[PDB]
Amino acid sequence: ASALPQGNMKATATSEHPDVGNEGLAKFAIDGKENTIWHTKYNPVEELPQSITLELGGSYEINKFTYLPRSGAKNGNITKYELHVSEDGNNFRKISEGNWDDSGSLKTLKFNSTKATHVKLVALEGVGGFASAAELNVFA
Ligand SMILES: [Ca+2]
Ligand code: NA
Repeated sequence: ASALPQGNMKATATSEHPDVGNEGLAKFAIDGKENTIWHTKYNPVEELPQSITLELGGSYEINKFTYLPRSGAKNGNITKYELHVSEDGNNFRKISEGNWDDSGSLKTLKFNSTKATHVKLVALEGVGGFASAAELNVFA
């Protein structure tokens, strides 16, 4: 499986902090820059759950998803998640769920090959009551 080029993707989120330098637009989750993050809105706080959706630029049989947390600081490190896919951009189905430790470690989801044009990462819980992501990648 190979990471799909992020430049063919479009990221949208249910909440994003505006650009205050290196956070927190959704698009910052797929820019190839480890120092830039998506972060949920927090002037003032928009409470979880919140999600980020990646439009993949095509139809792919995907089988792996990686979540790279922000480096150093911990706010928004996602600790309870669901991963959903859509073949159409409209209807989403849950394909993975669980808990993640709050470290900055890469979190990797491996699942049975599934057709998707979109992937959605739902943050149910995250450090500080926020969600953030330095880099999201999707593999086919
Ligand atoms: Ca980034
Ligand atoms: Na779409």
